[PDB]
Formats: sequence, C-alpha cells, structure tokens
Amino acid sequence: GVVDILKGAAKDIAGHLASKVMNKL
Repeated sequence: GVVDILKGAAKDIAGHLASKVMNKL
C-alpha cells in the first residue's frame, strides 16, 4: 500500500538528484 510506495519515494527523490546533473551536463 502506501507504506511500500514510500520506499519508491526515497528512490525517486534521491534518483532525482541524478536527473538534475543530466539537465546540467
């Protein structure tokens, strides 16, 4: 449920950092 999905959040928010670098270079 929401509990499990919460795990994907850390991956999304954290994974977002990587995407930020892509937009830069």
